[PDB]
Amino acid sequence: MKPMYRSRSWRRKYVRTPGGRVVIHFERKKPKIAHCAMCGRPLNGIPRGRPVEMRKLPKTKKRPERPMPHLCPRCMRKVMKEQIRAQL
Amino acid sequence: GKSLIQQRRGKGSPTFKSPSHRFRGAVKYIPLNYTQEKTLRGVVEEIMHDPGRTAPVARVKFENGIEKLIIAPEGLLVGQEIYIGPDAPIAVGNTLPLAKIPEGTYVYNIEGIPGDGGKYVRAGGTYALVVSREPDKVIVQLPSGELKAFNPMCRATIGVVAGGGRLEKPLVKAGKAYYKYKARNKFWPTPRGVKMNAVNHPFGGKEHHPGKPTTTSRRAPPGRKVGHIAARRTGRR
Amino acid sequence: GSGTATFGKRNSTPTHIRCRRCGRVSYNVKKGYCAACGFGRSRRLRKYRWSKKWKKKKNAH
Amino acid sequence: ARNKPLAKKLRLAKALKQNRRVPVWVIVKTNRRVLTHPKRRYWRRTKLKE
RNA sequence: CUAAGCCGCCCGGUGGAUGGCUCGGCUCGGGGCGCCGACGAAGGGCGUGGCAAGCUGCGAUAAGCCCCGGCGAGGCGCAGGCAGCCGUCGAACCGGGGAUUCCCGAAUGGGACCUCCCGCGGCUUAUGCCGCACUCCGGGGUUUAUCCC
RNA sequence: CUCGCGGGUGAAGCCGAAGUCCGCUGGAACGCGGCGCCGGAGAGGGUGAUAGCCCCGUAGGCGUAAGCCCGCAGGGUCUC
RNA sequence: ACCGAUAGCGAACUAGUACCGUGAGGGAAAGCUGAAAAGCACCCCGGGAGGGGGGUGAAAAGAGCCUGAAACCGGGCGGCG
RNA sequence: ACCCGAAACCGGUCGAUCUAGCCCGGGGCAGGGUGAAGUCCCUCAACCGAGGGAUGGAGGCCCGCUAGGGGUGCUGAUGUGCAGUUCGCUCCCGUGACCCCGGGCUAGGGGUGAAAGGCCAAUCGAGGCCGGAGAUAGCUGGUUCCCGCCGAAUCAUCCCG
RNA sequence: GUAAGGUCCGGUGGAGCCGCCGGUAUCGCGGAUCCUGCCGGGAGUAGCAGCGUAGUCGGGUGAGAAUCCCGACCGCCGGAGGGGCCAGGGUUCCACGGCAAUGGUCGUCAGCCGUGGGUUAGUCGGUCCUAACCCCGCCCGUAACUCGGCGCGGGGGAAAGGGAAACGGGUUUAUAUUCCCGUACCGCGGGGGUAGGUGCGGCAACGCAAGCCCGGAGGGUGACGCCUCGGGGUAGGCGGACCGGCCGAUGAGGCCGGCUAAGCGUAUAAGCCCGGGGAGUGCCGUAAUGGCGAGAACCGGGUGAAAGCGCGAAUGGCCCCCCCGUUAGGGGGGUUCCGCCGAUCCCUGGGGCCCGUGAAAAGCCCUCCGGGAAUUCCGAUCCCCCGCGACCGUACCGAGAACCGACACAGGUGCCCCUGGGUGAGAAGCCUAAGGCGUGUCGGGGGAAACCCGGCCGAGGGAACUCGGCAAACUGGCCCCGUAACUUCGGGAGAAGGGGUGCCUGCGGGUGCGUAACCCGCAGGUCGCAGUGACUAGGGGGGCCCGACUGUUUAAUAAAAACACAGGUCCCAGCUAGCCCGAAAGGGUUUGUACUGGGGCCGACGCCUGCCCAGUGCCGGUAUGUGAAGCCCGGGUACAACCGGGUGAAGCACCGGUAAACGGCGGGGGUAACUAUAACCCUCUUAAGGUAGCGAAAUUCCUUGUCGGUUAAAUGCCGACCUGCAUGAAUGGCGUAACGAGGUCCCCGCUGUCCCCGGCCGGGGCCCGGCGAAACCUCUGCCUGGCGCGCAUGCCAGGGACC
RNA sequence: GGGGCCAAGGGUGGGGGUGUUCACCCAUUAAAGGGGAACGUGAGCUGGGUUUAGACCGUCGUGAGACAGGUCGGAUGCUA
RNA sequence: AAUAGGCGGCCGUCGAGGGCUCGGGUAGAAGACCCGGUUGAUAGGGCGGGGAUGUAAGCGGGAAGGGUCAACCGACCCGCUUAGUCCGCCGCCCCUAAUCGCCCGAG
Ligand SMILES: [Zn+2]
Ligand SMILES: [Zn+2]
Repeated sequence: MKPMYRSRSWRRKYVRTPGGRVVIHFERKKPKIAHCAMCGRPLNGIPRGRPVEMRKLPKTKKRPERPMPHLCPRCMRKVMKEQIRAQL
Repeated sequence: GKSLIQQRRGKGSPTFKSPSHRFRGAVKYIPLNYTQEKTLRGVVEEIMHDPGRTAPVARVKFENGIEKLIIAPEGLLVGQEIYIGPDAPIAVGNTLPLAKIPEGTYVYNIEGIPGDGGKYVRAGGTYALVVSREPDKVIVQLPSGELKAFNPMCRATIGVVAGGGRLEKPLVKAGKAYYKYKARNKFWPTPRGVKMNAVNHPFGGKEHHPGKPTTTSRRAPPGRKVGHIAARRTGRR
Repeated sequence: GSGTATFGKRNSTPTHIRCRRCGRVSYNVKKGYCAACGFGRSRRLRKYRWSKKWKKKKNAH
Repeated sequence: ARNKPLAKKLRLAKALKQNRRVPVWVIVKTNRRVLTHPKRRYWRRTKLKE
């Protein structure tokens, strides 16, 4: 294989073609799941994908429909409560 | 003759240069104009391990929006609030001018002159003791045991540097020493002048003994100051 | 070692390549200057009176 | 070798075009005086300047 | 009428000395002539001939293009060939004046692990043309940025 | 200084005398023997041998655009 | 009153060329047919390269080309063996 | 200064594709064994305790012709070699102070050195290229035609002689 | 002509040359291990072996065939000699036409010669980002610069890091992810609709098409170490059924084919959440660690990978059959299931380790702030359609012939990435399938020797060989019993030592739904000399020296007792410090701050580390003497030079500390004669006289010291004594488990090391056909006794000798 | 047994420590002789000692270092 | 053996004798040497003798056991079987090849 494909950042898969040939398919690894900005636990409603896969989706299919989608529900509720109590 | 390791170090070659790109950054105080006459409150975001510091570092975000790196004192807690200024309370992790620090207190990261950013008591596990306070100077006992006078406006942090007791455990392995010294690019392993050649060291020779007394004068030229330099005495007392 | 087996490791990047100014294959590619005319290190040509190559170029020696 | 810059490729092209024998009509015109030129090359024995 | 072998002469081979030749060197009193370049130099790279590889000459108008003058019938470089073409409306050649003159190169709008690439402002319908390096001098304007002309 | 005029110089370049007579040798006469000529030209070279007279040239003369120099004439400035 | 192709400049010639070294840099060898190509038409042999006849030229000077020395090699002759 | 020969000294430049060190970014090491910390379980007793059974995978750990790296002995083959340091058998490391690759930096009285005066392009007790330079020597070698006439010396004094 | 030489005759040659006088000069060669060119003997000899020993038969082509081509047979590699592809090479790639030269022989062949060709991209890579680092401008230094440099501004820097988008089939002699066909995707721009501007479902986690344009901020992703384990999946492999084909005996059985890309749609696992619920004389769970009123069991749900499934897609590919077959062609069939294993290839979670913390930026997604346009209007991240997408690389080898090493070099670069079946723990060895090759390229002959290299065997003895058991030999895998001194308690240890091992018949057990797969036992029968039968595959033990260990070193005669190491201890330094580079400017340590930076020595660990500061060093003081210039005072000079004196820093003189600073640690007489001989003892003597230990030592000259053990025999080895020529405590002393291709002695076993050598095999040697050198060479080449520059093939006298 | 004469045809061996020649010792034996041949014999072998380059100990030297003082390792080319 | 010998026989003043070629070793690195060559047992082949291993393939039977206690499988054992295989040793038999041909040679 090429030296560029000898790197382990590529995923190698052996695939049999309909014509009976054996070929190697190379793919790039997916990014890891998003994490909360305050506690670091995994988030929900945000699909994992490379930039092309992310741009293949509409806006509402990438983040949950609730305030502060960058925080997990516990942190979001906590921040809302602190803001409300600070206002009074 | 040939050069010594100390002579070759002064030329700044990559064999002797510090790898100051894998470190977290310099640890200096915020500029003195913010601290003078005003007290700033910050929150500790994270505590990390600086590759070469011998002490953990911490990130502090201040209310004015400035993010800074500080030397974490022992017992510093993530998410806690700290204060810097003349009106700061006397607690671990708070920075105050030396005039407002009561006698008998443990301090670290003391500015040599007001506003330099901190120069003294920065290694892990070290602290200094405030001895006396005067309108013109403040006396502190340093880790080396010397009593030093500082300007009353010099800033210091209350507490003890985290990471003490590091020398309690032996290094055991040459591999452990290799990793420890490679982390900061210190010359390791080290050779011996007696086993060097005569062309290389003042002590070099076929017989592995120093041909002259090992106490060298303070007035010796470069390339000669080896062994015990300007030693007041030698041996075990 | 140090001989025939050593000479087998000459398959890396060449030290010198062609120079755009003087046309000779003397351009230090890694450092970025010409070892013959000084291109990339000086605006003026690299001429030394102990050297006879520039005279040889025009048969003036 | 697989990846080549255009300028180096053009220089190699010039060398390849240079490497050829003297025309028979040139030999006839010169009356067996001009038989060869100093730019003849064998790819495995005499290497290029670049 | 001795097999190998040895010395001398003759013939032949191998080799390239000697001799003769010389469009090349070397050295000189005297005489002549002595700077080129941002109106882009010198040095290079690459192309260019019907058959063309090297040298030489030229630059996409590419062993060449135009104009006044000299010569007067051949000419198409070194370079003895094939086929053709140019010339009496004066060629080839020669003195003078013009046109073209790719890329790199002080290289100069910005970059070079490859003499190859990537831009911004005006005009231009578009093709396309011009301007844009740095350190200064004499001036103008304003945004007073040492920014624009 | 030249709206003007005259001259000198100044490229390629042009002119520039006299045997190619008889016999011999020779593949081929520039050679040999005989008879002639020019010459301010018998320096040198080429030409199928070694040539003053075969050719180029040489001794001596001529011409030349641009440019340069000098002068005439006229118009100005300055100095004592 | 210089040299005459191992000389004279390194280069009389496709010479600062071919070629050597990563690089500064280093750097050769190589001139001559004949007046005129008139550069051998045709025949025999050979797979060819070439060989033998026959032609051109005053002379092969035959392109592997002016003269062709010495060393060396093959044959013939004289002497020894 | 009749001709050739030194080791060496000095100036300016060229080299880290070999090799030494360090930095940035990468690739790799079949299979098996042993069994540290840690976490426990069961039985008989209970004032003490004793015995048995598991799990766990650490190590500059072990065996290893995996790959890769190294080079102890035969003082083996070869030794005008396959090779200006190679081949075979035997042997050693083989998860680590490990091996290798691309991009960089350190240049000569200087670099680099787990220190052998080792390594710095087949060159190292001071690299290479050109220049000073045709350097110098009381030391070694060489010095080209013929005839004719005469024809020595290696002994005294002085010289770092 | 004494001669250096001159001149004639015969032949070749085809164009210049000479006598004499007078000048001039790169003016005369056998040597310089001289220089350049050419040519001899060695020689038709060596080499064309060793690490992979490969060819034979029939046919074809051609003038010519061991060497070129086809078929069969026989072989080699097969975790690489196979497949892919960098750097480097640059046409070596393809076809046709050829053999003057090249190819270790030949050649009709070729990586060779000639003539014509060949590299096609919006998707692959460069191009973009930044890392270590580099350059330019200002500035500063330098006599100056093309030289050195901090700080500011700008730029560059990866063809294996980050990074938009394509995958099947077909086509050419040579290109294809690039050409053709089919089906897609990405970026920009445009046209028509729609969602939204002005919309909903869930308690919630969340599900949703969920407004457009400009600017800014925040979050996420990009984005990361090492060790180790569980879960899910896919390539690949195995067994069985069935349909075609081949082989086999048209028996049994074996073998071959039975295939499915991107893209689009589709969802669960772990992990993390969200509602309900309210436990402990505790429940729950994992391979393991573990979780719970800071909310567990338990019942529901949300989000969330690799994959699978459907379309793509059977008109394609594969296999088989038939008709036409003079060339050229045309059609018909099938391509289906079950079970098991399972990756080093993907996804996903735990756990553990760091005095070690294992990149940045471009880009992309989301959210939030301000600003702008929009109502017979604005308008998408949703659907349909249309247009555009630049420049450069693309052939080939990729190496026991296409790279570097002068080569078709057994080296190095690149083994850089990948691997069917059996045996087996195994990517081991051996055999074999696919793929490749017979080009790690000179062939033929032979009891055709001697001898050499590589290999096998050897009666009796068993190290008698030798400096030395060098080399060789013994043992060997697995299972079960068993295992010493010593010890740092971890080890030593696979110590040592003992028994078993094949095949067949039949049962039992573990996990498992399984009579699938793997593994572990039992009983009986039986064969051989031998059952890990080939292959693979430790010999072992006891003393001593040195070094603690793993590791490093003289590339090319030394791998070690040398270096390094963790540990011990000493010295300097509070920062504008200490140490260091430089001509300076500036700089390294330093994005550092005494648990730190720099400088010596010893060198794990255990017990210890005694005396001496007179000397040489270093440090502190310096009352006092000396002590340069400068300054002051007097003399001198119409002014100076010059002379005398005073002041006089550092440094020396002087005084004190300092030995884990350099070093040192002596020497004579007599005794206590309950013999003789020892220190208790008294006299010079220095700074003090060597303490604990160890000692004929890697240190001992005499020396093979003396005594004891080892042998029949001991210049050895071990133990002891002390007369230590010339041991000794951090240039460390003594001891020491484990470790070692280090030196050394012994024991069992073993053997061709030896007594004492003898057989056999393969390759050379030898002969025949080819290519075809080099080292070296004054000419030559028999001896005895002699002379001689003192050891003669060559001289003298003899002797002998065909080539 | 001791001493001597003629006589050189033949024999004159195997082992332990040590690099050893030599010397010493052991068991046999008729005896276990001394020497020359470039201290015969490395284009025949081996490489233990000696005598380079690495390293340790002792002594000497201020030091670099040295020791006919010990000690471990340290290359043997060939086509007649 | 340089005094380079003696004797018997055959040949010459076309020709005695010999070499290459042929089948094989009492021999051998090339040369050389020795036996045989139709005046024949030299080698091959056929047959027989002697020897070396150790009882072939095939068939029939048995076999610890299994199996629907049937068919059938089964390591191994017994009989045909001093077997089978092989012989770089010997004897007999002209069936095959030892043929054809070329060359030197004193006068
Ligand atoms: Zn959160
Ligand atoms: Zn240049």
